[PDB]
Amino acid sequence: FLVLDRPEERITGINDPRLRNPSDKFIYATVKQSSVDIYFRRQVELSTM
Amino acid sequence: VATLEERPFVIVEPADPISGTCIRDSVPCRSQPEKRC
Repeated sequence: FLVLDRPEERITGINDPRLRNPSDKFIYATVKQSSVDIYFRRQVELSTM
Repeated sequence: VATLEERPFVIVEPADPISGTCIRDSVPCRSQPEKRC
């Protein structure tokens, strides 16, 4: 009872496959017009999620 | 080149009307005619 406790719910890095697929069970968000918005728009691959 | 649709390998969806063009990282796919990405 005092050892086994592991939901294993840990998003590991950007490269996690959960982020890549735009599943509706989770919603991702950021801050408008910030630097991260520029970072994603500039990338020629990340405009899929 | 002739092609078909299978979800994990090739995905065909209609283009965005506001953009009026195929989205990036995609190719036009004429049917056999409405352009789809």
